[PDB]
This record gives sequence, structure tokens and C-alpha cells, in this order.
Amino acid sequence: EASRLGPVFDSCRANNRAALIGYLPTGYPDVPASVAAMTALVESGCDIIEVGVPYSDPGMDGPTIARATEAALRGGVRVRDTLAAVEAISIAGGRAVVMTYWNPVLRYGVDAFARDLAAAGGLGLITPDLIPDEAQQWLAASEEHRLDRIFLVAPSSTPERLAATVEASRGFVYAASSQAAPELVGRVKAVSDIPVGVGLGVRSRAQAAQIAQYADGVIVGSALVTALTEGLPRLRALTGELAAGVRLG
Amino acid sequence: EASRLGPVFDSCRANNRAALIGYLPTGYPDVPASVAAMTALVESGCDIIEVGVPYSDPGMDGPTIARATEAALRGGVRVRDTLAAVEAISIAGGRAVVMTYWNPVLRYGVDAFARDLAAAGGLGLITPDLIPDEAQQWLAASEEHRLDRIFLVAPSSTPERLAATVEASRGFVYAASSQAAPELVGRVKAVSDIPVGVGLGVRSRAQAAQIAQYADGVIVGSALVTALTEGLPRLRALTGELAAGVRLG
Amino acid sequence: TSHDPDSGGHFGGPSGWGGRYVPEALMAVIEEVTAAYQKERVSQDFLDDLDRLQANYAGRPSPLYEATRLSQHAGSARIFLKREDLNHTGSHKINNVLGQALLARRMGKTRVIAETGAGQHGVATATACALLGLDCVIYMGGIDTARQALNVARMRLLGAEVVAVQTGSKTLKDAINEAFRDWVANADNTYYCFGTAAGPHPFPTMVRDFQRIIGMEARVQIQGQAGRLPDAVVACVGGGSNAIGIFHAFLDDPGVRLVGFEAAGDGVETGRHAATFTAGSPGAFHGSFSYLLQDEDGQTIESHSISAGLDYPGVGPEHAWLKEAGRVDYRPITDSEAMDAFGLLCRMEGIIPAIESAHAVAGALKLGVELGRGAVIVVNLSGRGDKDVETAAKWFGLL
Amino acid sequence: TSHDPDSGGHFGGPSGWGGRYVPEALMAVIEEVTAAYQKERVSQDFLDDLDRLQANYAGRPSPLYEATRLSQHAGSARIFLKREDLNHTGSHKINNVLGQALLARRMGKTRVIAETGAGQHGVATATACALLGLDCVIYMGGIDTARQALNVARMRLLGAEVVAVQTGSKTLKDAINEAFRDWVANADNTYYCFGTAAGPHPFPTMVRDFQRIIGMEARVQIQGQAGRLPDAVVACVGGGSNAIGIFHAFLDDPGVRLVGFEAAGDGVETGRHAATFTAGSPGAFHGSFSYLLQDEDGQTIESHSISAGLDYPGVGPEHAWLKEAGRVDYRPITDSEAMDAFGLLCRMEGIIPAIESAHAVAGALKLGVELGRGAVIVVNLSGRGDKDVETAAKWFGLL
Ligand SMILES: C=C(NCc1c(COP(=O)(O)O)cnc(C)c1O)C(=O)O
Ligand SMILES: C=C(NCc1c(COP(=O)(O)O)cnc(C)c1O)C(=O)O
Ligand SMILES: [Cs+]
Ligand SMILES: [Cs+]
Ligand SMILES: [Cs+]
Ligand SMILES: [Cs+]
Ligand SMILES: [Cs+]
Repeated sequence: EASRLGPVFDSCRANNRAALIGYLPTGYPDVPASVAAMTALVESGCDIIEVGVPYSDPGMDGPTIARATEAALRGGVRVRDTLAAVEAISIAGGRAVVMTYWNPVLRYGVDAFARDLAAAGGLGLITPDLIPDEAQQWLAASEEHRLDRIFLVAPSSTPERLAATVEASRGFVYAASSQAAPELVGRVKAVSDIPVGVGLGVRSRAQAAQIAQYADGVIVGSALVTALTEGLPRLRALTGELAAGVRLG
Repeated sequence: EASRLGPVFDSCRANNRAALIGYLPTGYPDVPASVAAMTALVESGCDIIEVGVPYSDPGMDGPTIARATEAALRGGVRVRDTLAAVEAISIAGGRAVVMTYWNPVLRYGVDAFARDLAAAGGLGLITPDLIPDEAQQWLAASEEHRLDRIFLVAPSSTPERLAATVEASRGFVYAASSQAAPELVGRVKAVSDIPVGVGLGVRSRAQAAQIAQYADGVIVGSALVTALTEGLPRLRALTGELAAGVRLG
Repeated sequence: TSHDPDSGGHFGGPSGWGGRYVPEALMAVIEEVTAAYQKERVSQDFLDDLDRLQANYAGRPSPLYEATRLSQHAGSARIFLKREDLNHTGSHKINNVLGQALLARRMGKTRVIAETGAGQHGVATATACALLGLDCVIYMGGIDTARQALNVARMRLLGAEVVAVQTGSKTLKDAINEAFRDWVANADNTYYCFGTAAGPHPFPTMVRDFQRIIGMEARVQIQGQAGRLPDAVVACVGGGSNAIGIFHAFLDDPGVRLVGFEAAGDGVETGRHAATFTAGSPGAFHGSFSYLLQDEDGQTIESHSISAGLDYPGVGPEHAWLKEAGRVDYRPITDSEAMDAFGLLCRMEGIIPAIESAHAVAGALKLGVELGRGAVIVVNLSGRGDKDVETAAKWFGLL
Repeated sequence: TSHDPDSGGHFGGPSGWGGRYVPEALMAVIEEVTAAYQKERVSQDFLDDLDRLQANYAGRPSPLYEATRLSQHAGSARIFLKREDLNHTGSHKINNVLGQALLARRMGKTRVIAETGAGQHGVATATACALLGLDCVIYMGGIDTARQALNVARMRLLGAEVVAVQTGSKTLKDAINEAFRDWVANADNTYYCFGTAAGPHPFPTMVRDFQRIIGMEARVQIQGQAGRLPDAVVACVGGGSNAIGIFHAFLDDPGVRLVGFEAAGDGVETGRHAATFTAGSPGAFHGSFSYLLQDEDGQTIESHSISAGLDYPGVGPEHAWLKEAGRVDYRPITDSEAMDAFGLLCRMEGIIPAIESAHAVAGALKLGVELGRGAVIVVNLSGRGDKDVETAAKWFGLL
């Protein structure tokens, strides 16, 4: 059957644009202000929101996101606060997926977390330190609770692993990272029709537009955190510029 | 036939008393002052003067002598200054022997030092770090230049080594130290009629007289150096008191 | 092969302990190290190269010394010390490092990176890279640079760049996080010389295979000196390299008790400890599914110990498996227990152990009381205490 | 042996090297130690105890390691390092200490004293006294307490008392003077564990006999690895114990060049050196007739070296004899040369040497350039550099 995120990408493709995919960590700079920021993203034209779960040992986040997740953990952020963020985003007419390191999901219970996320209106899970090789429980929870499953590929991924990682993904494949980003997207396009989101330290309209030529979704995270730290108005302005960037004409 | 210090100990033995043997190191507090102090000892009643050769690594010397010899060396004292002091002592009517560690004698040359000591009017050599076992060159030089050879015995000396040391000595034997000084003099008397000198950190009239009751000579060093540090008139007074002590026993 | 995991690195079944809980961005280089190790572990020429450096450069075998003057504090049991303290660089770490540095050269890698807590793994890596002409970068928590400064200075004399890590607890776990970051950014040219029996496959198995020599030698030596297999073999447990190294040769000796001793810090009831098995629970951490100290949400609880080497809130997956199976017991030893033992060994036998290693000595003393007169206990004396002398001197009022 | 002195301690008959240049007050105890050594050196129980401790406690044999990365810096010669740095306590000193400390106990002595410069002899002495349960007191020059402080802390952790010596140069010569003063006063209960191949008979011969093991192992090991005897065997020379230990087994091999390297400090023409053979002359010092730095009246001239272990104006009498006979050549190595070699060994082979041993490595590099490609040169690596890491890092600007 159709993936949960299928209609958003179908719709974006029909209007000659990429989907704008926006990341914010739950609890930064505190729980209420982060919910207000995530709502703002919905109101300012984010097609998909990645609700980040702060983690004590976030090996793959750059310093902007890492400082923000640290502040969130100092403020007492909980995993259930990410489920609340998903609820508020759904209520505001948005579409939320969660991005998390795997151990918090194991600690919660994989089946339980998929169930509760689905209940809150969550559409999927982005798993930056879960590879399909270790995802058996997650694949079963994902099919049971109709949640998409977004694995990452990298420019270094072998032919064999890229194909297995694409085949295991539903919703979109995250092409994490220069011609590396278009070359990696083109390798996913050679084996499958799944939408490909591209993260590339995007911080301007110009860069989102560049990526929207070849990718189905433009992923922005660091620049949204930086904008939010300055203030909610700055976040709105930036998200606006990025929303204009993803549309091609 | 007879030793050089033999007629000194005879004259004491006929005046019903012990010999006062006085040590000063050459070059303390400087060379002229040390000679003026050694001459003053002759005038103040010392029957024998031990002229110390300052040495850079004096294993056996206590703190008072060690520090005076260190100061003598910082002031530039040379070995030839000792031979100059011996000559001044002999011209004043005194009877001088030299107390030295052995390396200064090796460096000078054993024969040449014996020759030059005798030419200065020296009567003997006290050798606190030369045992008879190493004394071949010195025994030969001692016989030829007609110098007494004063070796040391100790409370710890085995009977075999005590006999060997006494036998090797001409002039007197230095018994260096409970009831341990009289016991050591006793063990020397059991095998030889050679005079025995006793050094025991003597400071006083009473202590000198105690020692004169069993020993042929009373050796004073530390206390003479301590007196000179205060002044030359204190040396005279002290040496006068000790001269009276050796006539008591 | 018998105790090995499956090709995905799992102990105890296809979804049990170990595995590869890593990002896809690290899988190319992880597969490359796995293939390289699978090839070289059965090459006699590789094992010759390793054996030759072990003998002539590192001075193996390490001796087994019967520490007879400890006996009265150990219930009159007989403590035998396996003297990895006498290895080149001063710990067991050099065994693993020699294997991996040889492997990195076989792979054509020009740059080596490593994490370090006590600085013993950092010094060993720096040492091997100097010997083999490889560039070396070592990551170390800033709290550890301050309390193991002798080892920082050594690494630098050996030509290594030492990078002080200021994130999180500024201890071993945070150095590891930084090392993994370096590796994903520099995979083309860089080998990651992983320092303990933890991490994603192949590291738990490879580290252990290079530390097996300790238990192989000890099993022969204790039969020679005591006339029988021991009643127990014991070790301290950080991530688990020295313990698995000495344990492995005895796993199929069913009469031989195996006991691992973990750092309990101020005590397990204080929240200032690293007693992963005593107070932790299963989870995914630093590339493996194993035990870790974690809160209700799955956030890592920061470890504390007086020992920089045991100050790690996780543990290797093979130990998790051996725990679950009932083959090894894991027990807490506090800072104070460790320091009493440190001092006892200095005074009684004239051996200054590493503070890590003194946790094992403390545990053996207790085990000795439990087992009683004549019991034979082999203790891995994982390292010497030169790095800890200032800390120990302060503890004992000696400046 | 053919190389032994007469019963008085004299080498080479009438040149008269060695002997006993001490006060009569020391002779009862010197004779006592001499006789106990003659009795115990042929006692199987003593030899067995010494052997057991060398193997199981100290970790003998030390390996011999072909440092192939040094070759291009040594005229393409082949430098083999005899790794005394891997011994328990980290130098050769432990060889002599195990022998003498066992002997102290056989004599019924209840207190052991020693001098130390680098603190290696101190730490070793303290180590053996912990092992055997003897009171230990170590005399150490005040300047050495400051520049070898790691070792002062080790000594005190081992239960030894350390007395800082503030007289004269406050270096090794002055520590020796104080320890001789102690022995004089405490002779009936105290054994003096003399740390180098110098002093009155029996110390030069006895210390050499306990260090002979180095050269016996080295002679076997080089034949096994290289297929022949070396072209040269070299070592650094303080008082002479590590050098005499490695040289002795080669004395009767006429094709084996023997070279001792002595500390030249700022340079031999500067008056801040410890180049005893290069600039000294015969004289009596510290119980022996040997060479020493002395002025024209025979006052001891104070030595200087960046190395605390070679900072001694004297040298043992058996070396004086070997020099006179033309069997061994002695050559000066400056502070700078030694430090360049220190850093080289660090970067090329991953071995942080003692600054003492670095002088020997420096000389080996020069001798390699003389002897040329293929020449085999055994170097005694007498100790490791833990104690010198502060100094060396300061020298190379690594702070
Ligand atoms: C973590 C580090 N050392 C751990 C260590 C340990 C504990 O680590 P294992 O990997 O459990 O063996 C034990 N003994 C010594 C002497 C050690 O140095 C390190 O030096 O990087
Ligand atoms: C003087 C001291 N050591 C000298 C020393 C020497 C020189 O001493 P020899 O007796 O010349 O070997 C060489 N190498 C090392 C590692 C040393 O520590 C001492 O430890 O007391
Ligand atoms: Cs060995
Ligand atoms: Cs742990
Ligand atoms: Cs304390
Ligand atoms: Cs002791
Ligand atoms: Cs010297």
C-alpha cells in the first residue's frame, strides 16, 4: 500500500517543487518555546517537520544541533515531550516524523513507541544510527502501525548496501552528506522511485533551490536552530525564504 | 730505631700525664688566620698539632670540621698551604703531624709528599681513609723520610685487623669512637706498648682528664674549631683549660 | 571459532548482543576492516609478524608471579598475578594495538585514530604508529588529560596529536564519540584503532582475539606453577579487553570460576559509579547492544570512578553474553576498596599497579575470603601505576 | 674467572685498580659482606631464589630488538636494542638489587640503605625491600629529588624512607657520601645496597656478577637472531654497572668492539660534564682507585649532566682496567646529542628511553656511520624514560 508521506511528495511534484523538510529539536530553548517554533514552521510553509529527540551522545549532529540538544537536556526534556510536539504539529495541520537515535526507542519499547507515535499523528521515523541489518523489530512495528521508515544513505555506501537501504525504506530515503549530493541522489534514482530528501547544511533560498533541481525533498536543520536562537520572527522569515527556494517555476 | 713522636710521649709519661693533641684545618677562616691559630696552640700548650688538609668529600669529619673545611676550600686553600703551616709550627717550637684523606696524597705523589712533609719539619701522617692493606707506597715512604704513620682503629675492628693495624703504626694509634673508648685502648695495650691517642668530641677540662686516665694522648678537634670561630682569644683560653685537664689523671 | 559471534557480530542469536548500531556512513569502512581482519586472522605470515613483535619488541610472555605476601588478606588463598604491567608501554593495551596497527598497514591506511581514558591505549597506539610510520591522532577527555597527564606528555613525545575533548563528561565515553566523528569524516585514509572489547563488529571480536594471548599464556603458566587449573581467574572490567583476554582460554574449563570487577566509585547507591552490570540495563551504545548505565528515557548516565580506565558507563557485548549465560560473574569494587588494594600491593610485593588493576586485586582479596585457604586465584594485573603515582601519593598523604 | 680481582679487590695487579680505600671503621662490615657473597654465590638455594625472582618477578629475559627504523640514521648499520627498559621497575638496576637484597636477608641484616641519582636504583632497592620486608632508607641529592620526582613518589609508595641530601653538588656523589656515613654508624644491622659497579671490594665485582645476566642473554640472542656475534656492543657509563653487565660476556670475543659512552654535559671543554675517562685522571674515590674528575690537588670536581644517572665524576675500577688494557674504548656524548637520540628513538621505534640510555643510542648512531652498512651493533637500553618525560617535553617545547 501507499506510504504515509507519498501524498505530500505526489503533491509537491505536481506543483513543480521540492518538499521543504524542517528539523527542530524538542525542548530547545525549552519545551513550550520549541512547540511554538514547530507550529510556526507549519504556518510558514514546511511540508514536513522532523521532530528531533535530544540524545546524550549524539554522534552525528554538527555543533549547532549538538549545543541545542544539550540545552534541551539541561532543561529536563523527556521523550514523551516529543510525542506532545507531534500531537501539536498534527493539530496545527502539519505533518510530523520523528528523528531519533535508536537507544531511546529501545528504552521506550519499539512496538510501544511506534504505537504511541502513530496515535499522536506521526507519519514516520528517521533512524540515523539504525541500519536495516539491525531493524527487524522496527520493520515489524513499522508495518503494524503504518509508519514510514526513513533510513540514510551516504556517498560512501556500496552498491549492495544502497540497494538494500533503499528497499528497506518507506516514505523517503535521506541522502546525508561538491557533486556528492547529486551523484548520491542519482544512484538512488537508478534503482528505485522512492523520494529522496537531501541534507546539505542548507541556510539560504539559493541553496534550497540548487537542491530542488535533483531532489524530491530539501532538508534543513542547523539553519532553523540558528534562526530560532535569534528569535521566532527570524525563523519565520528564513522558513519563508526556503519555501520560495524549493519552488522552481 | 725509635719513632719521631716517641720522645714527646716519653716526656708526658715522665710528667705523669697525657699528651694534648690538637687539630685545626689549614685555611680556616683563611690561611694566615689558621697559621696564627696553630701557632697559638703551640704557645697555649698543645704537645702535638694535627694539621688538617681540607678535602672536598670528607667522609669521617663531623659537622663543625666539615663546614670549616668547606669554607677553607671556598677560600682557595691549597695543599701547599698545609706544608707552609707545618713549617710555621716547627719554627715556633711545635711538633706537627698532618691529617689528610688519601687522594690528595696520591695526586701530589706519595713519595714527594713524604719528602716535602719531612722537609717542612713534619713528624707524621694520620691517614683516616688508608688501611694498611693499601699502604705499600706509604710504608716505604714513611721508612725512608722518617715519618710516623698513625693509622686508625675502631670499636668494630676485628681482633685480626686490630693487631695488623697496631703493627703497621709508628708513633701512635688513633682510637676513634659507652665504655667503648677504654675497651678499645685496652685491646691495643694487650698486643702493643705503642701510645694510643683517643678522640671523643672532647669539649672540656673534665672530659680531657677522664681520657688521660687510660690513654697516652687526648685528641681535640671539633671544639678547637668551634673556639676559633668565636675568636682567637677563645681558642687560647680553651686550649689552656684542656692543657690542665691532661695533667689531672 | 566456537565462542564467536555470527557474521553480523551478534552473540547469542541473530538479534542478541553486539551487532552494528552505527550510521550507514560508517558501514563502508567497517565492512573494509571486517574483510581485512577475516583475511589476516588466518594468514600465518600475519600471525608471524604479530608474534615477532610480541616477542622482540614487547617482551612476551609476561610472567605469572605468586604474590605470597597477599595471602593473609585473601583468606589464605593464593593470588597469582599475570604481569601485563611489565609489557612495553605498561599495560595489556599494546597486544591489541600491535594487531590493529599491523592490520592498518596491511590495509594501506596512512592515518590512525584512537580514543583513550587512562592514556594507556593512547600511548600504545602512538607507540605502534611511531614504529610503523603512521600518522596518529588521539582523542582524550579533558578531565582525563588532567588526571593522566604523564600519558599525555608521552603521546606527544611519540609524535601523536592529542585532542582534548570538552563535550559531556569529558571522560572516556566522550573521547569515543569524538573518535567516531573523526572516522566518518576521514574514512578514506584513516584506521580507527579501537581500544576496548566493545564497539560495532568487528571490534569486540578482534580486540579479544588480540588479547587472547594473556589467557593462553596464563593457562599454561598456572598449570606449571600450581600443578592444576585455578579455582578462579579474575580481572577488572572497563569496556572489557583485559578481562576477555585472560578469560577466553578458560571458558571451557567448567571448574574455573570467572569473575569480572567493575568500578563502583563512591558506591553503587550514590549515583557516582561505573558499575554497568550491577546498576545498568540492556541497550544500544557505541555501536553494540550490551549493558549500559542509562536513565528512564535511555540517556547515558555519566560514569564516575577514581580510575580513568574503568570510568565508562558501558561494557562490551561478549561480557553481556557471558553474564546472561551464567559463565562469568561481575561484581562492584569501590574507589576505597581499590585504593586499599593498591597500597597493599605496593607495600607487600613492591609492585605499583594501575588503579584499574587494583580493582581486580581488591576483588581477588574478597574472593579469597569467600573460597578460603589454598584456593588458586589468577589475577590479571592489567597495568602498572606510574600514571597514577601522583593520585596515589595524594590519597596516602605522601604529597 | 680470568677477569676477577685478587682477594683484596685489585684488578690488573700493580696498576692497582679497585681495592678498598675506606676507613678501618668500615672494614668489619665490608669483610662480612665479602665473605657472605663468597658463601652464597655457590649456594644452590640462593641461586635458585635469585633465578625464580629474575623470571617470575622481574620478567627476565629482556628481549633483543632490531630497531630497523634507526638504520638509515646509523649509516645503514643494524642497531639491536637490549631492552632492559622492560624489566620490573624499568631499568637494569633491579638485577643487582635482587641479588644484594637476597644477600642482606641471608646475612640477617634488618635494614637496607642505598644512594640514588636517577631514582631507578632507589625504586629497585625499595621494591626488593617491600618484597622481603626489610626497612629501607634511600639517600638522594636534593637536585635529583626535584628533577626525578616521579621516582621519589614511587619510593615512598613502596614504603621506603627518602632522605634528601643537601651537601656539595646535591647529586649522586653527595648521596653516596651520606650513605657511607650512615653505614659507618649502623654497620651491625644495616646492609648497604650499592647501586653501581664502583666502591670498595666487593661491590665492583659483586655488582658486575649480578649484571652479567644482561650480556649472557645478549650474546645468545644476537647469535640466534643475526647468525653471528656483533661487530660492537655499546652502553652508557655512569659508575659502570649496565655497561660492565652487557660487556662481560663478550670480553673474550676478540672481534667484538666494546664502547662505553659517558656524559659530556654542555661539552668536555666547558667544565660542565661528567666525562670521567675523557677528562679525569687516576685517583682514589668512594672506596676504589679508578678514574675521576679532580683538580690539581685532588679535590673532586663536580660533574654536570642533563642525565641524573650519568652525573657522577667517578667510574668503576674494572672499566679503568679495561681502558688501560685497550679492551674497551670510552667516548663522550653531549646533552644535545643524547636528546636528539632520545627524540629519534621516540619517533622511529616508539621507545621512550631513559636520558641515560639515550647517550648510548646517540653513540651507536655515530658508530653505525663509522662501521657502515650491515654492521651489527648491540646497544644496552638500560632504562625507560617515564622519569624524564617532563624534562624531555620541556627540551622539545611540548607544553
Ligand atoms: C581506557 C583505557 N584504559 C583502560 C584500562 C583497563 C580497563 O580497560 P579494559 O578494556 O576493560 O581492559 C584496565 N587496565 C588498564 C591498565 C587500563 O589502562 C585507556 O588507557 O585508554
Ligand atoms: C644512578 C642511578 N642510575 C644510573 C643509571 C645508568 C648509569 O649507571 P650505571 O651503573 O653506569 O649503569 C644507566 N641507565 C639508567 C636507566 C640509570 O638509572 C640510580 O638510579 O640511582
Ligand atoms: Cs619477558
Ligand atoms: Cs564499565
Ligand atoms: Cs588523603
Ligand atoms: Cs619496607
Ligand atoms: Cs662518569
